[PDB]
Amino acid sequence: GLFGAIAGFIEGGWQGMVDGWYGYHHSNDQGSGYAADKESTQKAFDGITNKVNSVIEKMNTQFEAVGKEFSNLERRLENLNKKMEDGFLDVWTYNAELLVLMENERTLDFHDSNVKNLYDKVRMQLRDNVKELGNGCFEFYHKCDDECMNSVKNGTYDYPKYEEESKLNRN
Amino acid sequence: KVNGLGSRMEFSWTLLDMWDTINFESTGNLIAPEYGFKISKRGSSGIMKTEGTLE
Ligand SMILES: *[C@@H]1O[C@H](CO)[C@@H](O[C@@H]2O[C@H](CO)[C@@H](O)[C@H](O)[C@H]2NC(C)=O)[C@H](O)[C@H]1NC(C)=O
Repeated sequence: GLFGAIAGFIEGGWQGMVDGWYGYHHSNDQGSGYAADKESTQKAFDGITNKVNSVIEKMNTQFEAVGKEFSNLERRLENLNKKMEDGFLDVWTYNAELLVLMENERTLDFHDSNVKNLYDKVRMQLRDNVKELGNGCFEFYHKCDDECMNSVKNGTYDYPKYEEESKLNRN
Repeated sequence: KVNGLGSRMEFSWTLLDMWDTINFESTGNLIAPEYGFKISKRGSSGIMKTEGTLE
């Protein structure tokens, strides 16, 4: 949408990915596997909860309108009261709604940025041992085990291990 | 004639302060009080206008 991962180059979602918000799908020999990233999904949960807690913590003052009654001889006073209550009312409506609209945008953009950033973490980690297809998947120039895979998803990838091997299979 | 009466009774009030004396004196027409209302529990309350009843 703004970072173009969600509903972008990664065209659609993974109805089988249900252990988190974002993550991986490795398809080697040993098996397949929808498997959620930990770090990014957690950080995204911590951010959002922190956000809505920061929204319910911002509109919590008091107390009453104290509710007043006026004569048929103080109708300017009565209206002044009315004008000031409706007045504040409108302000707190606008404020609540605009906040809602804005933090909604920024929320969706946050997920988008989150996903992209992840794909950028994996891409810049792998480097040229792969084919950046651009459906959001990578095609390996070597054999990657349920062991080489599950080494990428926790940030550790010996590039110069598979360097020469993949250079060969590439050409 | 409201309520079958052409006469009126006009009431006024006050908050009598602690240790202060109120003084009534009249040569007529005084509807005096027999009671006073002490304030037993101050607190942020309210008056709600409803036709309904408490459940
Ligand atoms: C009305 O009643 C009150 C209570 O008895 C009086 O207040 C006391 O006044 C005496 C003498 O003036 C003082 O010794 C006390 O200290 C007061 N009481 C307290 C606890 O403050 C008041 O003076 C009386 N006033 C009248 C009109 O007689």
